[PDB]
Formats: sequence, C-alpha cells, structure tokens
Amino acid sequence: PCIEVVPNITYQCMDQKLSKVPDDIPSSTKNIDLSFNPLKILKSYSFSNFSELQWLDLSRCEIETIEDKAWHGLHHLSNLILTGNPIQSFSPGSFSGLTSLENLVAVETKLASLESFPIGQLITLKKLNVAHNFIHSCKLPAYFSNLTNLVHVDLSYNYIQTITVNDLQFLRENPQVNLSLDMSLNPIDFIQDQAFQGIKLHELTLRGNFNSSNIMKTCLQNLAGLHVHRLILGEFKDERNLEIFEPSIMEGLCDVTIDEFRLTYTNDFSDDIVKFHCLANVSAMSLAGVSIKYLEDVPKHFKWQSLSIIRCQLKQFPTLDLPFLKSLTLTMNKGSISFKKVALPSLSYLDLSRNALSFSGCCSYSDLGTNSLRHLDLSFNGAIIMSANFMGLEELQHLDFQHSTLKRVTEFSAFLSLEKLLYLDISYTNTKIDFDGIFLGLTSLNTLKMAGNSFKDNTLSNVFANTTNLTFLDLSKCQLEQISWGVFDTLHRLQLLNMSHNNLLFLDSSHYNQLYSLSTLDCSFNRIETSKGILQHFPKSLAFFNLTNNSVACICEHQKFLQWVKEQKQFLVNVEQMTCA
Amino acid sequence: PCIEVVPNITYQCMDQKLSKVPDDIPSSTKNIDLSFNPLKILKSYSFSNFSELQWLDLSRCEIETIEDKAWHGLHHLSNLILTGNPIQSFSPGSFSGLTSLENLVAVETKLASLESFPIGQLITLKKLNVAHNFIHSCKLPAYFSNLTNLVHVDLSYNYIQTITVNDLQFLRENPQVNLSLDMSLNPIDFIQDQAFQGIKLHELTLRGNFNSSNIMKTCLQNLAGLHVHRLILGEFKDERNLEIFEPSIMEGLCDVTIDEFRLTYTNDFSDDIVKFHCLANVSAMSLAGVSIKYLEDVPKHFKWQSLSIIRCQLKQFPTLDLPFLKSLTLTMNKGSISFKKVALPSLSYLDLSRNALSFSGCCSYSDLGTNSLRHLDLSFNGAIIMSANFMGLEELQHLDFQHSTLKRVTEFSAFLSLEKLLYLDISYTNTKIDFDGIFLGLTSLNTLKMAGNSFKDNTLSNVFANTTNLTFLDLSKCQLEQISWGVFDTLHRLQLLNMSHNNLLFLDSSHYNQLYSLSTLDCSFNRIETSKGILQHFPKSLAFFNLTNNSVACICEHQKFLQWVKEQKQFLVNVEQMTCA
Amino acid sequence: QQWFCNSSDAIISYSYCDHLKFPISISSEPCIRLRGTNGFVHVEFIPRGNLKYLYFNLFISVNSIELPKRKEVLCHGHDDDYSFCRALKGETVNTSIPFSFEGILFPKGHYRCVAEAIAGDTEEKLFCLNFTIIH
Amino acid sequence: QQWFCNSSDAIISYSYCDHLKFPISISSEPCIRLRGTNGFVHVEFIPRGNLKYLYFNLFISVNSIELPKRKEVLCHGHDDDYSFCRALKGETVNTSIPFSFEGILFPKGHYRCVAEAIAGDTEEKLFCLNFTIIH
Ligand SMILES: *[C@@H]1O[C@H](CO)[C@@H](O[C@@H]2O[C@H](CO)[C@@H](O)[C@H](O)[C@H]2NC(C)=O)[C@H](O)[C@H]1NC(C)=O
Ligand SMILES: *[C@@H]1O[C@H](CO)[C@@H](O[C@@H]2O[C@H](CO)[C@@H](O)[C@H](O)[C@H]2NC(C)=O)[C@H](O)[C@H]1NC(C)=O
Ligand SMILES: *[C@@H]1O[C@H](CO)[C@@H](O)[C@H](O)[C@H]1NC(C)=O
Ligand SMILES: *[C@@H]1O[C@H](CO)[C@@H](O)[C@H](O)[C@H]1NC(C)=O
Repeated sequence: PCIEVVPNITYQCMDQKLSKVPDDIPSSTKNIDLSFNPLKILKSYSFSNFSELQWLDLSRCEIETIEDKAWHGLHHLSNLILTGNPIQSFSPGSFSGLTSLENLVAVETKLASLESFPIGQLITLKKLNVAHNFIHSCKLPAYFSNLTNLVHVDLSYNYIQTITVNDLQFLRENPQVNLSLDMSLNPIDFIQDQAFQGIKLHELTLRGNFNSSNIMKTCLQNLAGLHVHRLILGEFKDERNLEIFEPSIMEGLCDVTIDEFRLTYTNDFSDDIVKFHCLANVSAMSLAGVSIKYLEDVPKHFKWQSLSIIRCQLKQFPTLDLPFLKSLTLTMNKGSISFKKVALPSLSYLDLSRNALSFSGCCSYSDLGTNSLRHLDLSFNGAIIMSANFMGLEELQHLDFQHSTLKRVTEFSAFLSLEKLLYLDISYTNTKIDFDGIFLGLTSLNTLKMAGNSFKDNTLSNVFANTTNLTFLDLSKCQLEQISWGVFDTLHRLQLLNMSHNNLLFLDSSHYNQLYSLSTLDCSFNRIETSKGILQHFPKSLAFFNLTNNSVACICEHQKFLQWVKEQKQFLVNVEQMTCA
Repeated sequence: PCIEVVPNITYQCMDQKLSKVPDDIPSSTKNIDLSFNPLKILKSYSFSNFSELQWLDLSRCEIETIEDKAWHGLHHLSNLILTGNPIQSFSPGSFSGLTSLENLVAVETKLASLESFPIGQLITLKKLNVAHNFIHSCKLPAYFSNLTNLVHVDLSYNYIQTITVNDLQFLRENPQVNLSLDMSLNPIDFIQDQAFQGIKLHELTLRGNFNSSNIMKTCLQNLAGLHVHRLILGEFKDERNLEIFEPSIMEGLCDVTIDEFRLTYTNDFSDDIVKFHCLANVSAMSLAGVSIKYLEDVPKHFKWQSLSIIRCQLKQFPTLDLPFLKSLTLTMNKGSISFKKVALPSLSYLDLSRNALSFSGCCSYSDLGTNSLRHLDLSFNGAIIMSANFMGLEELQHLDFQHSTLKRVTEFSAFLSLEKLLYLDISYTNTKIDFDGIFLGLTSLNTLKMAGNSFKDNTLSNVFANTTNLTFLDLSKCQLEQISWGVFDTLHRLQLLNMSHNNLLFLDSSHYNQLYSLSTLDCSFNRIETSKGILQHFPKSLAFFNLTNNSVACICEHQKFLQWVKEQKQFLVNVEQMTCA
Repeated sequence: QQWFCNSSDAIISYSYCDHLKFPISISSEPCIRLRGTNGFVHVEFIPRGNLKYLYFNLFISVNSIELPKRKEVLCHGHDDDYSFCRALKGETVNTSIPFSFEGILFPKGHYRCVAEAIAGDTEEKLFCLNFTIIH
Repeated sequence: QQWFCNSSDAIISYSYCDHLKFPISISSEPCIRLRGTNGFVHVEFIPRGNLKYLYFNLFISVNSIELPKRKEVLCHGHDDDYSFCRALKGETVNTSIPFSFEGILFPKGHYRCVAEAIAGDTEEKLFCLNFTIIH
C-alpha cells in the first residue's frame, strides 16, 4: 500500500492505516516515510530487514512505547524523526543499534528531562531537536561529554524558566565545544548572576521568551560574560508581545561579546534601538521583518562590516557612511524607495534587489563612495535610469538588473568601464537593442543573460564583437526574426546558446561556424522550417541541439537537413519525439 | 521659378535670388513667402494683381525703401511680416491700402519712433511687433485711440530705460482698452513715481530688464497702482543676470493687483520666494525653469486656484494643503521625485507627467484629498504600483499612464470605480493582459489607447465585453498573433480600430461583422496572407481599410478574397501600391 | 461545507478541495467585512509537512472570470514573523494570526477561491481549501 | 572647414552638411574637454525660421558604429530659458549660451555627429552641421 518514488531506494507509506512496518518492501531501501499510521508501539527487531536505511520518518504514529532493540539492525541510519508520538518515557536501551545517527528529532514526545533521555551513547549525533516537550530545566547533562560531534540543540517551546551557573557547567568545563542553542518560546524569567561567565556559544536564539520589558532587561543583564558568534533576538506576531521596547532593554549586551546580531519582528520598534551604543562593535548587523522606518543615525565609530535589512519598512533609502561596511543588503522592502547617495569606502558587496527601487543616475563612484565594489544586484526593481557608465566602479564583477526597467541603456556604452565584469543579467528589462556598441568594454564577460528584450527590426545585430570570453549567452524571448552575418564569429569560447521562444523562420549554418566550443544550442519554440548553409559548419563540439516545438515542413525540397539526423542522433535532444507540421 | 507647396494658394520663394515680385508666376495665390530674396527696393503697385492675398512674408528682403502706395490692392491681407529690412523711416501713407490688417510685424527695421510710425489709419489692427528696433521711449501715442482693436504691442529688445506717468497717459484716460505689453530686454532703470496709477493691463512681460537687484527693487515699487491680469517676470540664461535674488526685491508687488503670476528662469533662487506674502491673493501661480528645490511651507490662506511647476528642480514632491487649489501641474522635473500624499479638496485637474515619478500604492482618495478630480495625467513616469482601484475618484474622465511602468494592473480590476471615465491611455506601460476583467467598470469609456503591450499567448482575449461605449480602440504593436472569437461583438459604436504592427497571419470577417459603426480599420504591418469568412459582412460603414505592408498570398485558393480586393478597392487605402508576396 | 460566517457585506464559506482532503480547522474572528477588517485567523491542525517555507497558491474567480494564479508567501525560511513557521510535520499547531486591511472596491456577486498550501522545500501540497464568497 | 579647437582629451571641428549649407558661425570657449567642461557656446547667425520651437536631431557615430537619433530640445514654446527662442525668421541672433557637464566615459576614437536644427512648428530644417570629434 506504499507509494514507490525511487525504485529499491525510496518508499512513501504515509497515511495508510498500517499497524506494522510492511514486509514486502525491498531490502536495499534508503528512505522510508511511515508517518501518520497508527503503529502504537515499536516491537523489538521491527526494522531488522532494512540494513541500509538512512532516513526514517515516524511522525504522528501514535507511539506510546519503544521496546528495547526496536532499531537493532539500523547501523546506517543518520536521521530519525519521531515528532508527535506520546512516548512519555524512554527506557535505557531505546536508542541502541543506532550507531551512525546524526539527526534525532523528538519534537512533542511529552519528554520531561534531558538527564533521563538515554542518548549518551549516540556519539555520532550532530543535531538534537527536543522542542515542544515538557522540559523545565536548562541543565546540559554530563553525558554530553560522550557527545563530541554535537553542534545544535533545539530547546524551543518548553517550560524553561531559569538559567543557573550549574546549568551551563558542562560548557564552562569544555571551552572547545562548538554548540548552538535555540531557547526560543521558553518562559525565561531569571538568569542567575554570572551564569554566562566562561561560556562560549556559536549561535544562541532567543525569540519570543519575554512578556515584560523589565524581565528582558534583567535577563540580558545576566548574559554578562557570554561570547556568541550569532545572537538572534526578537518576537512573533502570533504570540505574547512586548508592550514597549526601549533601547535601554538592550543594556546588558554591553558585557556580552557578539560577532553577529540579528533582530527579528518586534511589536514596538523604535529606529534608535539599532543605533544603540552596546551594538557598536558587532561585525554583522541584521534586521528582518522589522518596522524600521528610517536609518539615519549611525555613528562613524561603529565597526559594522555587514548590514542586512530584509522585509523591513524603510520609507527612505538609509543615509550611511560607515568606514568599515564591506557588505550591504537591503531587500524585499515595503513600498517603493528611491536610491540615495551613500558613502561607503570599504563597500565590496551590494544587494538592493526586490524593493521596487527607483534609481535616477545609475551608476558611478559618487553614488556609493567605494572603488572596490565587486557585486551589484539591482534586480526586481523599478525604473533605473542609466546616466553613467560605472566610472570608478571598475572592479565590478557581478551585475544583475533582471526584471527591472532599464532606461537610456542604448543611448551610449553603459558598461564601458567594466573591463573586469564576469556576469551580466539584463533579462526582462524592456530594453530594445538598437546600438551595436551596447556591450563595448565587456572584454572579460563570461555570462550574458538578456532574455525577454528586443532588437531594432527584430534582427540580431553585431553586438558581440568585443565579448570574446563569453561562455554563456541567453537570447530567448527576444522576438527575433533574423540573424545578421558575422554575429557569433568572435565567440570562440562559447559553450551555451539559448535562442528559444523566438520567431526564427529558419536556421543558417554559417552563423555557428567559429563557435568551436559550443556544447548546447537551443532553438526550440521558434517557427523553424529548415536549416540552410552547408551542414558541415555546425560545431564538432555540439552535444545538445534543441529543435523541439518548431514548425518543420516535411517534404523532399529540404531533404539535405532531414539527413543530418542519422549520424547526428545522440547530439539532437528528444530525437525520436519530434513531429512534422 | 518658385517652389510651389500648394496649387494656386501658397508659394515658397526662399533664397531664390529674385530682385522683383515674380510676374511670370501665377496671380492666384492667398499666401506667399518671399523671404531672403535681394529685392533692395519695394516698388509701388507691386501687388496690384494679387488681391486674393491674406498672408505675405518679406523677412530679410534687403528692403531700404517702401515706395508710396506699394500696398495697392491688398485689402484682404491680414499678415504682413517685415523682419530685418533696413527701412528705418516710413513716409506717410506707407500702409495705405491695407484696410483689413490684423497682424503687423516690423522687427529689426531700424524703427526709431512710434510717434511718426504711420499706422494711425489701420483700425483693424490687433498685434503690433516692433522688437529689435531703436525705440528709446516707451511713449504710447494718441493715434492708439483710433486703433480700437489693438490688444498686443511688443516692444522687446529696444532701448527703453524709463517709464513716466505721461508715457502711460493713453491707458489712464482709456480704461476700456484691453492691451498687453511685452517690455522684455529693455535696460529699464527708472520708473516714475505713480506711473502705474490708474492703469489696467492684460499681460505685462518684464523679462531680463534689470542689471542690479536695487534697480529691480525700486522699479517694482513704482509699479504701484497697476492692475495686471498676468505678470511675467524673470531672466534668460544667455543674458545679464542678477547676482542675488531676495524675496525683498518683490515688495513693490503687494501694491499691484495681480490675478496671475509667472516666474521664469532666475540665476539665483530662494525657495521661500513662493511663500512670499505679496503673492497670497494670486489666482494662478507659475514657475518655469526655476531652481526651486523644495516647496513645503505654504500658508493656508493663500488663494491659489492653479499652480504650475514646469521644468524646475524639485528634490521632493511638494507637500501641499492649499484648500482652493483646483489645478496642479508639475511636469518635466529634473530629478526623479516619488509621489507623496497631498491634501487638496478643491482639486479637479492633476498633471504629473514627465517627472520619472515613482508612485507606490496608486491610487485612491487618501493620496490626494479630493473627490472632484476629473483629469489625471501620470504619463512618461517611472514605476507606478497599482494597489487601489480609485475609491473616491469616480469623477475621473481622463486618465493617462502612457509610457510609464504600471504594475499589478492585471492583478485585479484596477479601474473598477471609474464609471465616468471617457479617455484611457495605457500605451507602452509594459502590461501583459492576463485577466479578462482588467477593464471591468469602464462603461463610459470612449477612447482606449493601449499600444505597445502584449497579451497572454499572444491572443486577443474577451477584455472588451462591457466597454460598450468605445469609439476609438488602439491595439497596435501588441505582438498579437490570434483573436479569440466574439471579442468585438459588443462594440456597436466603435469607429476606429487600429491593429497595425502585429503578427496576424490572416483576417476573419466575423470578428468585425457587428462593428456597425466602423469607419477606419487599420491592419497594416501585420503578416496578413488573406481574409476568411463572409467578405460582404465587413462593416458597410467602412471607409478606410488599411492593409498595406502585409504579405498577401496570390494563390488560386484565395480567389474570393482576391476578387473582393478589386470590388472593395474604393475603401482599401493605397490598393494600387499593394504587391503579392 | 466545513464552515461559514456571515458579515455585513459578505457570506464566506469553505469546503475541502475535491482531490486533497488533509484536515484543518480554520476560522476568523470576526467574520471578514470585505470593506475592512481587524481581527484574528484561528488555525488548529497537524501539518502533513514542514512549515518552514509555507506559501499559498490562490486560484480566484469572479462571476466565472478567473484571475491569474496568485502566490502568497507566509514563511520565507529565515527569521520569519510567525511562530508556526517552525512547526514540523506531525506537530500540533494551534495559533491565532492577526490580520488587518482597509478594503479595495470589489465586484459584484460570486467568488470562488481555491487555496493550496504548499511546503516550498519539497513542493508537496499540504492542504487545499475550496472557498466561496458572496459579496 | 569652419572651426577647429583642441583640448587635453579632444579635438573638435565642423563643416556644413553636404546638402544643406545655411550660414551659422558657432564656437565654444573653451574647447571641449569631454571629461568635463564649463564655458559658453558663442553663436552668431540669421535663422531661416522662427526659433519658438527649436530642437536638434543628433546623428552620432563612434568609429562607424551609429547611435539611435538623439532628439534634444532647446525651446519648448513657453517661458523658455533662452533669449534666442524669441527670435523670428530673418532676425539677427548674437548670443553666448553657458554650458556645464561632468563627463561620462567615452570610447576613444572617431566620432561623427550631424546636428540638424529644426523649427518644431513647421518641421523645416533651419541648418545642419557635420561634426568631427577625435577623443
Ligand atoms: C533556453 O531558454 C529558455 C527560456 O525561455 C529555457 O526554457 C525553460 O526550460 C525549462 C526546462 O529546463 C522549463 O521548465 C521552462 O518552462 C522554461 N522556462 C521559462 C522561463 O520559460 C531553456 O531552459 C533554455 N535552455 C537551456 C539549455 O537553458
Ligand atoms: C495605427 O497605429 C500606428 C502606430 O502604431 C500609426 O502608425 C503611424 O503612422 C504614420 C502614418 O500616418 C507613420 O508616419 C508613423 O511612423 C506611424 N507611427 C509609428 C510607427 O509609431 C497609425 O497611423 C495608426 N493608424 C491610424 C488610423 O491612426
Ligand atoms: C559514555 O557513553 C557510554 C556508552 O555506553 C556510557 O557507558 C557512559 O556512561 C557515557 N558517559 C557518560 C558521562 O554518561
Ligand atoms: C561550530 O559549529 C557551527 C555549526 O553550527 C559551524 O558552522 C561553525 O563553523 C563551527 N565553528 C568551528 C570553529 O568549528
């Protein structure tokens, strides 16, 4: 009664009415989903036959009891998922046989303590997920000494109310442990003084823990001494929220050393709480889903190297002049905003996509105040009016304008200064190519994606004469009807050419001679009747030629081309599926 | 011989080395342009035979002498142009014969005085242009009382330096006169105290007059008493300009009563000049080519009924709360401002074209604060995000988005509230019609311009079923390849249908059989091979049926059609230039 | 029909999609007034897949005129706003989600909306509700 | 043929258009640095039409690669910035027009630019100039 998804490998036994592991299933199977079946109990030696099983999903199988040696033969299992089974008590010997387990998920299994959770011999464990249980204590049990590969523990949505000095003793006694800890959705109301002295965490997540501003202040105070690589803080819209959020609640974080700081949704945000002095030395600042309206505060002494602003609500483009910022992200912002000049000397990475962004006077040094920009993403935005061809930004190596409206790009050589550019995407920008010099200066270009545009008179013109280093070129959906003579002659290094979904009446073989390195040519969804111009000239490197969904006139008047299918059979794609029209 | 643009009405005689009035060339014309010929001396009775003449142009004709009675039989003539002839002095009876003259242009004729200028007899005169001459006095002569239809005198670019009370006595004793005065480019440095007491003017143009701001200041003070309907002030970029332009130079203005005020280019400009209190009772405020950067501190008691900002330099969309403002134009702005909410309860006319404006959340009552809006022009702008379907703006009759980047317009029925809309232009907005309900609510609409867009599957869908009042429909350049059945059946009043520059392979009679009112059908620049259906079922009212630039297929299976071409050739346009493909 | 409420301007009901019937009790307090509503969406179920990348395909029809498929993302997979985004397959979800909106002009009469909930990581359909709105 | 000037980065010169030769003496001070110049364009002539609606069609080629027609307006017809806009057919024009620009990056080489002057009200060609730029 199971679904076979990958033969002898993967099998879907979800939502039948199985009371037992079905026994007709192949011995070699690597993946089995058996969730949502009433199994009630795991009998000893149940999975003996599946010696190569790697992933086992038993979520919501109503299991109250695991018997000793249930998993006996499963030496290769790396993932065990037990979510939603009311196994209140786990016997010693519950997990024996799992010699390679790496990921244990025991979410909502009415588990009360980690001390009695018999996982001390799961030496290979990397991830432990015990969210949505009844755990009252934050105590990291001594058997974690056996657990030398463990990197993440999820303690989310439990009943933890206090963190004490003894709670984190294991971590204190073992500074070498690289551990991360999700403590979200626990009603924490007290942290003992000095609890976090001598402790190191990779990632600590504290989302939705606090009901009172006073409690959050005084808890973050006793975080004193902690070294975290990444502290994640904030709340949820569908939960108990803070009444007021003042920058002063953050006091306490001054005695914690933080590499990366992430603020998530906050009910009562104020713009100045990311301007807070105890965040000065953080090297990465992140806002996600935050009601920030303006960012025009930031003192110059602030040591931020990256700022990331995701699904926020800026009404204006933020005025910034941080000497150290190497990386700026502002994406999925509300409404529209119009670009404003910034001053970022260290800036090498800039992602400004998906904001309905307006940009009048793109783009030069005076816009950004850097000489080291290597990456610029301006995709999924509004009108971007080209006014400047990247003077001062010649280190640029990745440029993306996809789906934005480019304006005035054909009025001059807009990319002239970009002698180092490797990747350029101007797909779906409503550009009508009518200037042969549009790609002048792009002598290092490898990838050119220009799908969804058009050309004067719908003829592909001599715009590729200087783009020698091109290995990838996409001209689909460009409404093309014709191809000029020597248009590809220079592209000695070209590996892929997508010319699909155009209006080409026929091909011409002389266009593709000189394309010595062409592996893939894609001419599907055209109106191609036949090819002309001597068929020997098609590249010897041509492995995948797509002529599907075309309008071939099947007769005898173009019988030369119809003969090229035989020896060139493994080279055309979907050969035996093509039909005349 | 002279270049004849119109058979027996109009003749071009430019640079034709003529030294006399062409005798051997037809004596039948109404308009003749004789400019740039070396005539030298204009003989008398030269225009005896020409008596059907209305318009005559003698610009730079080297004329030194106008002989007595030279305009013999010219009594239908209304326009005489004498620009650049060095005639200097006109002897009495110079214009005797011209008994119906409306317009006299004597620019650069070395005219020294108006007093001795023999135009006293010409009662019919409307417009007098004496710019670029040697007039030193602003004196208005008594014979003006004979000239009882005189409405505009141009004294630009002369040597007038003073205006006295006595200069303007004519107007003082003749309040009933409606006169307008362009006094630009005069080095005016003194105006007599009380010169402008008891004088009315329609329009007064004072551009580029003053060299010092002090002379400007004192001159404006002596405008006291003036009643002007329209006052135009400012400078030119290519002339002498004032160093500093304080609003305090403008203090003489509160002692003049101004209906309409126009400011043009100024070298210096202070934003708070528009706030200036002496302009509070103006009904129309205009600024053109002005260096205004912000407009936000405008008092609520200001009486402005229209406000026009043309070719200025706004860095922010003005914040406006004017309660009596009916008409607002902001156009051709330098930058790329984004729309900002405004409160104008009297507003019925709004033109925001050509600013590269971004508009998130277009459009409803709360953006504008009016329920009276009848005209909205948002053409030639940037991205406009549709977010509201015009709640509160259902008095709209004219709406223009042409060439702007509309968004989300196919996501719902973006126009649903617009039951009184007559005119809609969404041409070149990059709209892909995906939704049959896109025009729902548009039951009054006459004109639908939607050129340069596209449709899903290049098929013309049933988007017109309830746009029943359409008389004008433009679907050109829409990449159309097919037309769903029944699409036009509802359009009984349609008069013009343009579907040129698409990709139709053929026409079908039945698409048009219910277009009982169609006079013009344009299908030029498609790929039409023939038409199918009952050919006699094309609308009988059809007069101009454009089928040029297609690819008709002269084969024996399109005979009914080919026959039909010959019978219906009266209505096919340029049938005789049509060639087979 | 699984549920309905009447509002001052709409009567809203839903049933399960024909060919996908994984259970969910969903309800709103108060009943949605299309011209504008403040309130909560009450949701109580056990998802048949992870919610980390939950989005919706909405197929909407107005008097038999259909809109282009509309895609609503609710969980992006990173620092998400709603607690349920972290809910795993088989986990009990019981949450009430605030919502607020002012109200566009809607036609007219009869609305059909099928809402497909989809786990973005696997592209597996999670549940499917057939909505009917009379406005 | 008519005028010649040199700058650090450009040499600039012009003649009348082959089949249109109406007289205009035009000059810039200083010569144009393409990277950035401030100065005046001196223009003396007798135009053959009303300047009320004056604009230029500009036909540019870079090393024989040609740009789309560039339409540039100088007189719009309402409160124009410049003194010359008001000049009539036959009237003498003698003025100094200021200009400034910050300078884009231009391919080095041989630019051709025919500059046609149009009286926008009648569509008549007033004058046409054939520019040569070496950068
Ligand atoms: C040629 O370009 C076209 C884009 O028009 C690609 O077409 C897509 O093909 C994928 C399968 O790989 C389909 O799922 C999509 O329907 C097509 N995408 C779109 C956006 O239409 C095609 O993949 C290109 N050829 C190559 C080798 O990349
Ligand atoms: C139909 O639409 C087209 C524009 O898409 C109009 O075409 C113009 O026609 C004139 C001739 O009168 C040409 O000189 C222009 O070049 C065309 N404009 C373009 C291509 O943008 C056509 O005039 C319209 N037909 C009617 C009857 O109005
Ligand atoms: C180490 O794991 C082993 C495996 O059986 C167990 O005997 C021992 O008690 C574990 N260490 C701790 C501290 O629990
Ligand atoms: C610690 O573990 C995390 C995984 O959570 C890993 O990304 C990080 O690099 C580790 N740090 C070290 C020094 O191994």
